[PDB]
Amino acid sequence: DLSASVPTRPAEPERKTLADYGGYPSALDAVKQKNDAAVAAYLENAGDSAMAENVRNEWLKSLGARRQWTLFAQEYAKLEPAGRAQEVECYADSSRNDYTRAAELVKNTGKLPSGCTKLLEQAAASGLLDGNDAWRRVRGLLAGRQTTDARNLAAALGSPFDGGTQGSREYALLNVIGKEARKSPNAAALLSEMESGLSLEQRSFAWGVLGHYQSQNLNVPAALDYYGKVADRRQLTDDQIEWYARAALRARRWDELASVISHMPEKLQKSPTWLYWLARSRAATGNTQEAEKLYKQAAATGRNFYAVLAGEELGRKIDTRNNVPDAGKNSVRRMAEDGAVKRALVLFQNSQSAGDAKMRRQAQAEWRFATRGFDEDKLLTAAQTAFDHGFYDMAVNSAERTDRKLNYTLRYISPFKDTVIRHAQNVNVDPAWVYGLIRQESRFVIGAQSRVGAQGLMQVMPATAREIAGKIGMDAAQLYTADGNIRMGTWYMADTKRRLQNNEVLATAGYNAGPGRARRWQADTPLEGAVYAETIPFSETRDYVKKVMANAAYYAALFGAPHIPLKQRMGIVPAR
Ligand SMILES: CC(=O)N[C@@H]1[C@@H](O)[C@H](O[C@@H]2O[C@H](CO)[C@@H](O)[C@H](O)[C@H]2NC(C)=O)[C@@H](CO)O[C@H]1O
Repeated sequence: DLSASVPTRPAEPERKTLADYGGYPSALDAVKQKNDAAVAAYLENAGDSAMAENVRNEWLKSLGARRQWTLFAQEYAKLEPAGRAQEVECYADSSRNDYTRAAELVKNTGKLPSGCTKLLEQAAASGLLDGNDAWRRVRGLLAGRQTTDARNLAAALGSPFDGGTQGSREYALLNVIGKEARKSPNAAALLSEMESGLSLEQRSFAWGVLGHYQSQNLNVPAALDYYGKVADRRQLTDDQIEWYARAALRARRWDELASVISHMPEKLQKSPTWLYWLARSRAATGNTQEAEKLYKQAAATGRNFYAVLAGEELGRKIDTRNNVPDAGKNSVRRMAEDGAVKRALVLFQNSQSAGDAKMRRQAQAEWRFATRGFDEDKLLTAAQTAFDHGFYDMAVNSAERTDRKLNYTLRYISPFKDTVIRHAQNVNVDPAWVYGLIRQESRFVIGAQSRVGAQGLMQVMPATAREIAGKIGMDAAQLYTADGNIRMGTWYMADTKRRLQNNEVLATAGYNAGPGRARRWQADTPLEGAVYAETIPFSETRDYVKKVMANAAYYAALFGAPHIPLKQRMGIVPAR
């Protein structure tokens, strides 16, 4: 059974929730304006809410930047630890001269928030950083065009870019590893020329930069040539070493793939991606028992693309039967009386009645806040509460967070079947695939709006909507209605597929990145579908295709169509 236990945090009246929200954007503005008195006034009588936690975190980032440490410590003491932002924890630890977090943070080779960047610079200056990892970060920052941060870290390490020592040499290497320099037809030739005067670490990193650029440009032979010159693979950034694995994968070099994976950080080796591909490599080289152990490990990672593929190699088909009962209705009712859950529901229902999309986004924040500490039974109760109130994305948000207790009908909800199934049938596309795409694009939020203006359940861009409307006799603004949105998106799935050799994997990539890109990523030979997906150069699209296709496998199982293994759904991507 599922436990009937629900939280009973103090509830506030709707009026109070709405009054607090009325002041929430101004409180964030007051942080930006450094109006500390106004922020304090907003927080003074605030409920214990995500609104308060969000304002307090943003305030603390500003207080830490401005070195107002007494006010910082006072307010930091009011945040729950699971609620403290990364940059706020870094400012707090810096204020106590505590550099414990540095050992892990320095392994990041990309841009970090200012508080965390400064924590690492302070650790460096006190000799508290691993030298190998510190200089790897300096190199990473140079390659990612974060030159100021690179410069400041090198200085803190005691070897500044103008000091004639290590720092100056790493900076000079920009003639090879720069953003544009790495693309030069002469980059490899220039690196080969200056190589004798470079350290083992600088040479390894620099070939990794060149290999990465080729690999992401899908010049696999050149990528493997340059990556083959990396003598110390642990010097590579995470993105560089994954792109070495991707090149070996694309070339079907199973032994080289297995070798590269074994040099990855443990965190990357234990990812579903590299558990599964190492398993495939062991299988391809006749190591059946090692393959099986790895497939089991990948299948244990839950509800995702590579876990399903790994299960299939083990003879396990997807199974969407729930392994827990429905939550009891009294518990579903009483969950909505918890003060933090209620607050989220108040903001959600008022966002609907009032047509306030910003309010709806804060309602999502209240939901995540309210459910943050929940055990699996409370998550599944709360998922049904959210579904009943029409808060569909939060129903999925809570249901998908479990590990052991699995409710697939709440993980893979299918509202709007009286519209989506018909539109999908009308252009002859698989409705499980459409649902899989909607779940990834909008999580069934009908008015969803991306950072760049993609709109609605299927996240069609306005420029694309205008083009589609011109082809199928619609008006462009029907993009912003549910029924028009589903008609546009399903038609565009079918049209994009028609334009990409009728292949569903290519179509999924083309829907997100444009068909011209999807076609650019094909090879001159056929590719296994999962190999095309894993070697997509755009990180967002690569993630997107795997999620949409895993989603589609789960929906197909709930919908009861004849069984299609995910491996079969991925199939073979044709040669260009
Ligand atoms: C669903 C949606 O709107 N998707 C957008 C993409 O398909 C869009 O790609 C661009 O779309 C146009 C229509 O096919 C093309 O004229 C344009 O060439 C195409 N880009 C190509 C082909 O490379 C991408 C961004 O380009 O964003 C999606 O959200």
